[PDB]
Amino acid sequence: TPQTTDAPAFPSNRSCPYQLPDGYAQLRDTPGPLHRVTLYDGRQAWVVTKHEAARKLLGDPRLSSNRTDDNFPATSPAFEAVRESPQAFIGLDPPEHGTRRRMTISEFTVKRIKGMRPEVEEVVHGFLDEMLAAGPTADLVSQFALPVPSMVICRLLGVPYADHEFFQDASKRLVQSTDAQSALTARNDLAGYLDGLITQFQTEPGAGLVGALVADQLANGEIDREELISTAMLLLIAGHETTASMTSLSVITLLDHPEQYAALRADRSLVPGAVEELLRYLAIADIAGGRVATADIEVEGQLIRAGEGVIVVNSIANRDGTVYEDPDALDIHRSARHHLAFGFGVHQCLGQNLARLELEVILNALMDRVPTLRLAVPVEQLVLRPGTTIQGVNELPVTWHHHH
Ligand code: HEM
Ligand SMILES: N#C/C(=C1/SC[C@@H](c2ccccc2Cl)S1)n1ccnc1
Repeated sequence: TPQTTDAPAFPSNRSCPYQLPDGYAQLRDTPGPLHRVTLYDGRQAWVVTKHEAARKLLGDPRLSSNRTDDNFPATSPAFEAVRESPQAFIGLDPPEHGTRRRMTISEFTVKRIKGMRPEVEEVVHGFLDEMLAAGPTADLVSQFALPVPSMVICRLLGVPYADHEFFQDASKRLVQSTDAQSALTARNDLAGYLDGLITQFQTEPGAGLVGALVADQLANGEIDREELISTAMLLLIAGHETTASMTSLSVITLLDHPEQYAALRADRSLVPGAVEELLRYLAIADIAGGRVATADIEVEGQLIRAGEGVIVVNSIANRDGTVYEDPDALDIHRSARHHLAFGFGVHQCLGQNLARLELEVILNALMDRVPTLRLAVPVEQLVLRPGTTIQGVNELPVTWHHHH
Protein backbone atom coordinates (compact mmCIF):
# COMPACT_ATOMS: atom_id res chain seq x y z
CA THR A 1 0.00 0.00 0.00
CA PRO A 2 1.72 3.18 -1.24
CA GLN A 3 2.40 6.07 1.14
CA THR A 4 2.11 8.85 -1.49
CA THR A 5 -0.20 11.63 -0.33
CA ASP A 6 -1.69 14.73 -1.91
CA ALA A 7 -1.41 16.62 1.41
CA PRO A 8 2.24 16.33 2.50
CA ALA A 9 3.25 17.13 6.05
CA PHE A 10 4.06 20.82 6.55
CA PRO A 11 6.35 22.47 7.48
CA SER A 12 9.57 20.80 6.28
CA ASN A 13 13.08 21.22 7.65
CA ARG A 14 16.06 22.59 5.77
CA SER A 15 18.98 20.24 5.18
CA CYS A 16 21.10 23.10 3.76
CA PRO A 17 20.89 26.57 5.35
CA TYR A 18 20.20 28.37 2.05
CA GLN A 19 18.30 25.73 0.04
CA LEU A 20 14.60 24.93 -0.01
CA PRO A 21 13.77 21.66 1.75
CA ASP A 22 13.25 18.87 -0.77
CA GLY A 23 9.51 18.88 -0.11
CA TYR A 24 9.32 22.63 -0.76
CA ALA A 25 11.06 22.29 -4.11
CA GLN A 26 8.30 19.81 -4.95
CA LEU A 27 5.61 22.34 -4.02
CA ARG A 28 7.51 25.02 -5.95
CA ASP A 29 7.53 22.89 -9.10
CA THR A 30 3.90 21.73 -8.95
CA PRO A 31 1.79 24.08 -11.10
CA GLY A 32 -0.90 26.15 -9.46
CA PRO A 33 -0.88 28.81 -6.75
CA LEU A 34 -2.17 26.56 -3.93
CA HIS A 35 -1.43 23.14 -2.51
CA ARG A 36 -2.94 21.08 0.28
CA VAL A 37 -0.79 20.17 3.29
CA THR A 38 -1.28 18.35 6.60
CA LEU A 39 -0.32 20.18 9.78
CA TYR A 40 1.20 18.58 12.88
CA ASP A 41 -2.23 17.76 14.37
CA GLY A 42 -3.70 16.15 11.25
CA ARG A 43 -5.69 19.17 10.08
CA GLN A 44 -5.52 20.03 6.38
CA ALA A 45 -4.57 23.53 5.27
CA TRP A 46 -3.60 25.39 2.10
CA VAL A 47 -0.13 26.74 1.32
CA VAL A 48 0.45 29.45 -1.30
CA THR A 49 3.51 28.59 -3.38
CA LYS A 50 3.72 31.10 -6.25
CA HIS A 51 4.82 34.71 -6.11
CA GLU A 52 2.01 36.75 -7.66
CA ALA A 53 -0.69 34.66 -5.94
CA ALA A 54 1.15 35.14 -2.62
CA ARG A 55 1.07 38.94 -3.06
CA LYS A 56 -2.59 38.82 -4.04
CA LEU A 57 -3.61 36.74 -1.04
CA LEU A 58 -1.50 38.73 1.43
CA GLY A 59 -3.42 41.76 0.10
CA ASP A 60 -6.86 40.15 0.41
CA PRO A 61 -8.68 41.17 3.63
CA ARG A 62 -10.69 37.93 3.45
CA LEU A 63 -7.52 36.20 4.70
CA SER A 64 -7.55 37.28 8.35
CA SER A 65 -4.45 37.52 10.55
CA ASN A 66 -6.50 36.74 13.70
CA ARG A 67 -4.40 34.12 15.51
CA THR A 68 -7.11 33.61 18.18
CA ASP A 69 -9.41 32.00 15.59
CA ASP A 70 -9.91 28.27 16.17
CA ASN A 71 -9.16 27.57 12.50
CA PHE A 72 -5.99 29.65 12.30
CA PRO A 73 -3.28 27.30 10.97
CA ALA A 74 -1.01 26.26 13.84
CA THR A 75 2.19 24.55 12.67
CA SER A 76 3.40 23.36 16.08
CA PRO A 77 1.89 22.67 19.52
CA ALA A 78 3.74 25.77 20.73
CA PHE A 79 1.36 27.98 18.74
CA GLU A 80 -1.33 27.38 21.36
CA ALA A 81 0.66 29.73 23.63
CA VAL A 82 -0.26 32.45 21.11
CA ARG A 83 -3.86 31.44 20.35
CA GLU A 84 -4.87 31.99 24.00
CA SER A 85 -2.78 35.13 24.52
CA PRO A 86 -3.47 38.87 24.08
CA GLN A 87 -2.80 40.12 20.60
CA ALA A 88 -0.26 42.55 19.16
CA PHE A 89 -1.18 44.15 15.85
CA ILE A 90 0.55 41.37 13.89
CA GLY A 91 -2.60 39.40 14.83
CA LEU A 92 -5.17 42.14 14.17
CA ASP A 93 -7.16 43.02 11.04
CA PRO A 94 -8.20 46.48 9.84
CA PRO A 95 -9.46 48.69 11.35
CA GLU A 96 -7.97 47.66 14.72
CA HIS A 97 -4.63 46.80 13.09
CA GLY A 98 -4.02 50.36 11.89
CA THR A 99 -4.84 52.06 15.18
CA ARG A 100 -2.26 49.94 17.00
CA ARG A 101 0.45 49.86 14.33
CA ARG A 102 0.41 53.66 14.04
CA MET A 103 1.34 53.86 17.73
CA THR A 104 4.76 52.41 16.83
CA ILE A 105 5.61 53.60 13.31
CA SER A 106 7.50 56.71 14.49
CA GLU A 107 10.46 54.59 15.65
CA PHE A 108 10.89 52.86 12.27
CA THR A 109 10.62 55.73 9.75
CA VAL A 110 13.39 56.26 7.19
CA LYS A 111 14.50 59.40 9.03
CA ARG A 112 14.83 57.54 12.33
CA ILE A 113 16.62 54.57 10.76
CA LYS A 114 19.05 57.01 9.12
CA GLY A 115 19.61 58.66 12.49
CA MET A 116 20.32 55.22 13.97
CA ARG A 117 23.19 54.38 11.59
CA PRO A 118 26.02 55.83 13.77
CA GLU A 119 24.56 54.07 16.80
CA VAL A 120 24.28 50.74 14.96
CA GLU A 121 27.85 51.08 13.66
CA GLU A 122 29.07 51.78 17.20
CA VAL A 123 27.34 48.67 18.57
CA VAL A 124 28.58 46.48 15.71
CA HIS A 125 32.21 47.55 16.05
CA GLY A 126 31.99 47.35 19.84
CA PHE A 127 31.06 43.68 19.82
CA LEU A 128 33.68 43.07 17.12
CA ASP A 129 36.24 44.89 19.28
CA GLU A 130 35.55 42.41 22.05
CA MET A 131 35.33 39.26 19.92
CA LEU A 132 38.53 40.07 18.00
CA ALA A 133 40.44 41.10 21.13
CA ALA A 134 39.77 37.66 22.61
CA GLY A 135 40.84 35.73 19.50
CA PRO A 136 39.40 32.67 17.75
CA THR A 137 37.65 30.32 17.91
CA ALA A 138 34.33 31.97 18.75
CA ASP A 139 30.62 31.27 18.39
CA LEU A 140 29.47 34.05 16.05
CA VAL A 141 25.89 33.73 17.32
CA SER A 142 26.43 34.29 21.04
CA GLN A 143 29.32 36.74 20.61
CA PHE A 144 28.03 38.94 17.79
CA ALA A 145 24.95 37.97 15.76
CA LEU A 146 22.56 38.01 18.71
CA PRO A 147 24.00 40.76 21.00
CA VAL A 148 24.18 43.42 18.25
CA PRO A 149 20.45 43.50 17.36
CA SER A 150 19.56 42.91 21.02
CA MET A 151 21.42 46.03 22.13
CA VAL A 152 19.91 48.02 19.24
CA ILE A 153 16.29 47.00 19.84
CA CYS A 154 16.63 47.48 23.61
CA ARG A 155 17.62 51.10 23.10
CA LEU A 156 14.79 51.62 20.61
CA LEU A 157 12.26 50.15 23.06
CA GLY A 158 13.65 51.63 26.29
CA VAL A 159 14.27 48.12 27.67
CA PRO A 160 17.41 48.20 29.90
CA TYR A 161 20.21 46.23 28.26
CA ALA A 162 21.43 45.29 31.76
CA ASP A 163 18.64 42.68 31.73
CA HIS A 164 19.76 41.20 28.41
CA GLU A 165 20.53 37.67 29.59
CA PHE A 166 16.99 37.46 31.01
CA PHE A 167 15.04 38.42 27.94
CA GLN A 168 17.48 36.91 25.43
CA ASP A 169 16.87 33.57 27.15
CA ALA A 170 13.11 34.12 27.29
CA SER A 171 12.97 35.28 23.66
CA LYS A 172 14.76 32.12 22.52
CA ARG A 173 12.50 29.88 24.61
CA LEU A 174 9.36 31.52 23.25
CA VAL A 175 10.33 31.32 19.58
CA GLN A 176 11.94 27.87 19.58
CA SER A 177 9.84 25.90 22.09
CA THR A 178 8.29 22.73 20.67
CA ASP A 179 5.63 22.50 23.39
CA ALA A 180 2.92 24.93 24.46
CA GLN A 181 3.88 24.88 28.15
CA SER A 182 7.48 25.99 27.53
CA ALA A 183 6.33 28.73 25.15
CA LEU A 184 3.62 29.86 27.57
CA THR A 185 6.15 30.09 30.40
CA ALA A 186 8.53 32.26 28.40
CA ARG A 187 5.61 34.43 27.31
CA ASN A 188 4.61 34.91 30.95
CA ASP A 189 8.22 35.63 31.98
CA LEU A 190 8.46 38.42 29.38
CA ALA A 191 5.01 39.79 30.22
CA GLY A 192 5.78 40.07 33.92
CA TYR A 193 9.06 41.81 33.15
CA LEU A 194 7.36 44.27 30.79
CA ASP A 195 4.50 44.91 33.23
CA GLY A 196 7.01 46.07 35.86
CA LEU A 197 8.77 48.31 33.34
CA ILE A 198 5.45 50.03 32.58
CA THR A 199 4.78 50.82 36.24
CA GLN A 200 8.33 52.14 36.60
CA PHE A 201 7.68 54.46 33.63
CA GLN A 202 4.43 55.64 35.24
CA THR A 203 6.53 56.72 38.22
CA GLU A 204 9.45 58.09 36.19
CA PRO A 205 8.75 58.66 32.47
CA GLY A 206 11.30 56.75 30.43
CA ALA A 207 12.96 56.88 27.05
CA GLY A 208 12.20 54.67 24.09
CA LEU A 209 9.01 53.39 22.52
CA VAL A 210 7.74 51.65 25.66
CA GLY A 211 8.23 54.91 27.54
CA ALA A 212 6.30 56.83 24.89
CA LEU A 213 3.40 54.36 24.84
CA VAL A 214 3.15 54.50 28.64
CA ALA A 215 3.20 58.30 28.77
CA ASP A 216 0.77 58.92 25.92
CA GLN A 217 -1.51 56.17 24.59
CA LEU A 218 -1.71 54.23 27.87
CA ALA A 219 -2.32 57.43 29.88
CA ASN A 220 -5.20 58.22 27.50
CA GLY A 221 -6.77 54.75 27.62
CA GLU A 222 -6.07 54.29 23.89
CA ILE A 223 -4.17 51.02 24.37
CA ASP A 224 -4.79 48.41 27.02
CA ARG A 225 -1.94 47.75 29.43
CA GLU A 226 -1.89 44.12 28.27
CA GLU A 227 -1.81 45.20 24.61
CA LEU A 228 1.19 47.38 25.42
CA ILE A 229 2.90 44.30 26.88
CA SER A 230 2.04 42.20 23.81
CA THR A 231 3.20 44.98 21.48
CA ALA A 232 6.52 45.51 23.27
CA MET A 233 7.06 41.76 23.36
CA LEU A 234 6.47 41.42 19.60
CA LEU A 235 9.04 44.15 18.87
CA LEU A 236 11.51 42.78 21.41
CA ILE A 237 11.43 39.24 20.02
CA ALA A 238 11.24 40.36 16.39
CA GLY A 239 14.16 42.72 17.04
CA HIS A 240 16.31 39.93 18.51
CA GLU A 241 15.80 36.75 16.58
CA THR A 242 15.20 37.63 12.94
CA THR A 243 18.18 39.94 12.36
CA ALA A 244 20.51 37.61 14.27
CA SER A 245 19.47 34.75 11.98
CA MET A 246 20.02 36.79 8.83
CA THR A 247 23.54 37.55 10.05
CA SER A 248 24.57 33.93 10.73
CA LEU A 249 22.86 32.56 7.62
CA SER A 250 24.29 35.33 5.42
CA VAL A 251 27.83 34.56 6.64
CA ILE A 252 27.33 30.85 5.96
CA THR A 253 25.84 31.55 2.52
CA LEU A 254 28.46 34.12 1.46
CA LEU A 255 31.36 31.85 2.52
CA ASP A 256 29.80 29.13 0.32
CA HIS A 257 29.74 31.58 -2.63
CA PRO A 258 33.25 33.04 -2.44
CA GLU A 259 33.26 34.62 -5.91
CA GLN A 260 30.25 36.73 -4.96
CA TYR A 261 31.57 37.50 -1.47
CA ALA A 262 34.80 38.69 -3.07
CA ALA A 263 32.89 40.84 -5.57
CA LEU A 264 30.90 42.31 -2.68
CA ARG A 265 34.09 43.22 -0.82
CA ALA A 266 35.55 44.84 -3.94
CA ASP A 267 32.56 47.16 -4.48
CA ARG A 268 30.60 48.13 -1.37
CA SER A 269 27.97 49.89 -3.48
CA LEU A 270 26.73 46.32 -4.09
CA VAL A 271 25.90 45.74 -0.41
CA PRO A 272 22.27 47.00 -0.44
CA GLY A 273 21.43 44.82 -3.45
CA ALA A 274 23.25 41.90 -1.86
CA VAL A 275 21.12 42.36 1.27
CA GLU A 276 17.96 42.19 -0.83
CA GLU A 277 19.17 39.03 -2.58
CA LEU A 278 20.09 37.43 0.75
CA LEU A 279 16.67 38.32 2.16
CA ARG A 280 14.93 36.78 -0.88
CA TYR A 281 17.17 33.70 -0.87
CA LEU A 282 17.26 32.93 2.87
CA ALA A 283 13.60 33.86 3.52
CA ILE A 284 13.82 33.00 7.21
CA ALA A 285 10.27 33.88 8.31
CA ASP A 286 7.71 31.44 6.82
CA ILE A 287 6.28 31.01 10.34
CA ALA A 288 4.84 34.51 9.74
CA GLY A 289 2.61 33.48 6.82
CA GLY A 290 -0.46 32.02 8.54
CA ARG A 291 -3.96 33.27 7.65
CA VAL A 292 -7.57 32.18 8.13
CA ALA A 293 -10.25 32.75 5.51
CA THR A 294 -13.38 34.56 6.74
CA ALA A 295 -15.11 34.15 3.36
CA ASP A 296 -14.80 31.93 0.31
CA ILE A 297 -11.98 32.99 -2.03
CA GLU A 298 -11.59 31.76 -5.61
CA VAL A 299 -7.92 31.46 -6.57
CA GLU A 300 -7.23 30.61 -10.24
CA GLY A 301 -9.97 28.00 -10.20
CA GLN A 302 -9.17 26.59 -6.73
CA LEU A 303 -11.56 27.31 -3.86
CA ILE A 304 -10.47 28.46 -0.42
CA ARG A 305 -13.52 28.01 1.81
CA ALA A 306 -14.43 30.21 4.76
CA GLY A 307 -12.84 28.76 7.88
CA GLU A 308 -9.84 27.17 6.16
CA GLY A 309 -6.27 27.94 7.14
CA VAL A 310 -3.91 29.35 4.49
CA ILE A 311 -0.13 29.67 4.89
CA VAL A 312 1.61 32.08 2.52
CA VAL A 313 5.02 30.43 2.24
CA ASN A 314 7.23 33.33 1.23
CA SER A 315 10.38 31.21 0.99
CA ILE A 316 8.78 29.17 -1.79
CA ALA A 317 7.23 32.22 -3.46
CA ASN A 318 10.71 33.78 -3.39
CA ARG A 319 11.93 30.86 -5.55
CA ASP A 320 9.35 31.50 -8.29
CA GLY A 321 11.29 31.31 -11.57
CA THR A 322 8.73 33.44 -13.42
CA VAL A 323 9.94 36.33 -11.23
CA TYR A 324 13.58 35.44 -10.42
CA GLU A 325 15.34 33.82 -13.38
CA ASP A 326 17.24 30.76 -12.16
CA PRO A 327 15.57 31.27 -8.76
CA ASP A 328 17.79 28.86 -6.84
CA ALA A 329 21.01 30.64 -7.88
CA LEU A 330 22.32 33.18 -5.41
CA ASP A 331 23.06 36.31 -7.45
CA ILE A 332 23.87 39.49 -5.53
CA HIS A 333 23.63 41.46 -8.82
CA ARG A 334 20.15 40.27 -9.81
CA SER A 335 17.01 42.30 -9.32
CA ALA A 336 15.64 40.86 -6.09
CA ARG A 337 12.91 43.54 -6.17
CA HIS A 338 9.43 42.55 -4.97
CA HIS A 339 10.63 39.67 -2.81
CA LEU A 340 8.29 38.54 -0.03
CA ALA A 341 10.80 37.97 2.79
CA PHE A 342 9.06 40.81 4.70
CA GLY A 343 5.54 40.02 3.53
CA PHE A 344 3.31 42.37 1.53
CA GLY A 345 0.47 44.75 2.30
CA VAL A 346 -0.83 46.11 5.58
CA HIS A 347 1.32 43.75 7.69
CA GLN A 348 4.57 44.14 5.73
CA CYS A 349 7.38 43.99 8.29
CA LEU A 350 7.45 47.14 10.43
CA GLY A 351 11.14 46.54 11.10
CA GLN A 352 12.19 45.89 7.49
CA ASN A 353 14.39 48.94 7.11
CA LEU A 354 16.03 48.55 10.51
CA ALA A 355 16.80 44.98 9.42
CA ARG A 356 18.21 46.25 6.12
CA LEU A 357 20.33 48.84 7.93
CA GLU A 358 21.70 46.32 10.45
CA LEU A 359 22.63 43.75 7.81
CA GLU A 360 24.39 46.38 5.67
CA VAL A 361 26.45 47.71 8.60
CA ILE A 362 27.25 44.16 9.71
CA LEU A 363 28.42 42.90 6.33
CA ASN A 364 30.59 45.96 5.76
CA ALA A 365 32.08 45.62 9.24
CA LEU A 366 32.88 41.93 8.84
CA MET A 367 34.49 42.57 5.44
CA ASP A 368 36.40 45.55 6.87
CA ARG A 369 37.53 44.09 10.22
CA VAL A 370 37.54 40.32 9.66
CA PRO A 371 38.36 39.61 5.98
CA THR A 372 39.89 36.25 7.03
CA LEU A 373 36.67 35.10 8.75
CA ARG A 374 35.81 31.48 7.99
CA LEU A 375 33.75 28.72 9.52
CA ALA A 376 35.54 26.65 12.16
CA VAL A 377 33.48 23.54 11.27
CA PRO A 378 32.13 22.09 8.02
CA VAL A 379 28.73 23.41 6.96
CA GLU A 380 27.34 19.87 7.23
CA GLN A 381 28.16 19.83 10.95
CA LEU A 382 25.98 22.85 11.77
CA VAL A 383 22.59 22.20 13.39
CA LEU A 384 19.78 23.94 11.52
CA ARG A 385 16.61 24.98 13.30
CA PRO A 386 13.43 23.17 12.16
CA GLY A 387 10.77 24.65 9.90
CA THR A 388 8.45 25.32 12.85
CA THR A 389 10.49 28.37 13.90
CA ILE A 390 12.62 31.18 12.44
CA GLN A 391 15.24 29.60 10.17
CA GLY A 392 18.85 29.65 11.30
CA VAL A 393 21.54 28.01 13.40
CA ASN A 394 21.84 28.20 17.17
CA GLU A 395 25.67 28.16 17.12
CA LEU A 396 28.16 29.19 14.43
CA PRO A 397 31.81 28.35 15.21
CA VAL A 398 34.17 30.71 13.38
CA THR A 399 37.87 31.48 13.24
CA TRP A 400 40.05 34.11 11.58
CA HIS A 401 43.61 35.39 11.47
CA HIS A 402 44.40 36.54 15.00
CA HIS A 403 46.05 39.96 14.99
CA HIS A 404 47.69 40.60 18.35
C1 HEM B 1 15.48 39.98 8.37
C2 HEM B 1 14.71 40.23 9.42
C3 HEM B 1 13.16 40.13 9.35
C4 HEM B 1 12.34 39.40 8.57
C5 HEM B 1 12.73 38.37 7.47
C6 HEM B 1 10.97 39.72 8.94
C7 HEM B 1 9.83 39.18 8.39
C8 HEM B 1 8.53 39.60 8.62
C9 HEM B 1 7.35 39.16 7.90
C10 HEM B 1 7.36 38.10 6.78
C11 HEM B 1 6.29 39.81 8.40
C12 HEM B 1 4.81 39.70 7.94
C13 HEM B 1 4.00 38.80 8.85
C14 HEM B 1 2.58 38.68 8.33
O1 HEM B 1 2.28 39.07 7.17
O2 HEM B 1 1.74 38.18 9.12
C15 HEM B 1 6.77 40.68 9.45
C16 HEM B 1 5.99 41.51 10.21
C17 HEM B 1 6.48 42.24 11.26
N1 HEM B 1 7.81 42.38 11.62
FE1 HEM B 1 9.42 41.55 10.79
N2 HEM B 1 11.01 40.66 9.94
C18 HEM B 1 12.33 40.94 10.21
C19 HEM B 1 12.80 41.84 11.14
C20 HEM B 1 12.02 42.57 11.99
C21 HEM B 1 12.51 43.51 12.96
C22 HEM B 1 14.01 43.84 13.20
C23 HEM B 1 11.47 44.01 13.62
C24 HEM B 1 11.59 45.05 14.74
C25 HEM B 1 10.58 45.29 15.57
C26 HEM B 1 10.25 43.41 13.07
C27 HEM B 1 8.95 43.64 13.43
C28 HEM B 1 7.84 43.22 12.73
C29 HEM B 1 6.49 43.58 13.07
C30 HEM B 1 6.14 44.49 14.27
C31 HEM B 1 5.66 42.99 12.19
C32 HEM B 1 4.12 43.05 12.12
C33 HEM B 1 3.72 44.17 11.17
C34 HEM B 1 2.21 44.30 11.12
O3 HEM B 1 1.52 43.32 11.50
O4 HEM B 1 1.73 45.37 10.67
N3 HEM B 1 10.64 42.53 12.08
N4 HEM B 1 8.14 40.54 9.55
N1 LIG C 1 5.17 36.48 12.59
C1 LIG C 1 6.11 36.91 13.11
C2 LIG C 1 7.24 37.42 13.84
C3 LIG C 1 7.21 37.04 15.12
S1 LIG C 1 8.47 37.52 16.19
C4 LIG C 1 7.47 37.32 17.69
C5 LIG C 1 6.82 35.96 17.49
C6 LIG C 1 6.02 35.38 18.66
C7 LIG C 1 5.97 33.98 18.60
C8 LIG C 1 5.31 33.23 19.56
C9 LIG C 1 4.69 33.87 20.63
C10 LIG C 1 4.74 35.26 20.72
C11 LIG C 1 5.40 36.04 19.76
CL1 LIG C 1 5.30 37.74 20.11
S2 LIG C 1 5.96 36.06 15.85
N2 LIG C 1 8.24 38.24 13.20
C12 LIG C 1 9.51 37.90 12.99
C13 LIG C 1 10.04 39.00 12.36
N3 LIG C 1 9.11 39.99 12.18
C14 LIG C 1 8.02 39.48 12.73
